[PDB]
Amino acid sequence: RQDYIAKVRYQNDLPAPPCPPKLLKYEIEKEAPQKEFLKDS
Amino acid sequence: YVQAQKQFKQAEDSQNSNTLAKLGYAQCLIARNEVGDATIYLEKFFKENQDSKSSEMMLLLGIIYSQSGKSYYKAII
Repeated sequence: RQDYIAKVRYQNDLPAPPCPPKLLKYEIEKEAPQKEFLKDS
Repeated sequence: YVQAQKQFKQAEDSQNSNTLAKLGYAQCLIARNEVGDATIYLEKFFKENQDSKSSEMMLLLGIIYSQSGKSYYKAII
């Protein structure tokens, strides 16, 4: 079958890991500061 | 903490209108690391007093629910 030459290859390639910047937990995200803040007089 | 919690409970039993006594009771529960017990007491008080304007109670409820995580919607409210 001498006709138009074309190659079909589906692209589903996974991207490389992004490694985005990491959020920093608040001081009130730790159990001990939470206890100190809630137990305030 | 045990004695203060007992005193807060006695204050509540003497006069139920003392919201400050109940809030101190919840704070003492927090002091004794009774996270679940304080949460149950706070839910009972809020559901009985949904119209009460205890801003600090609602702030504490939001903080507790955020620590829980699954109850984020009540925390937002």
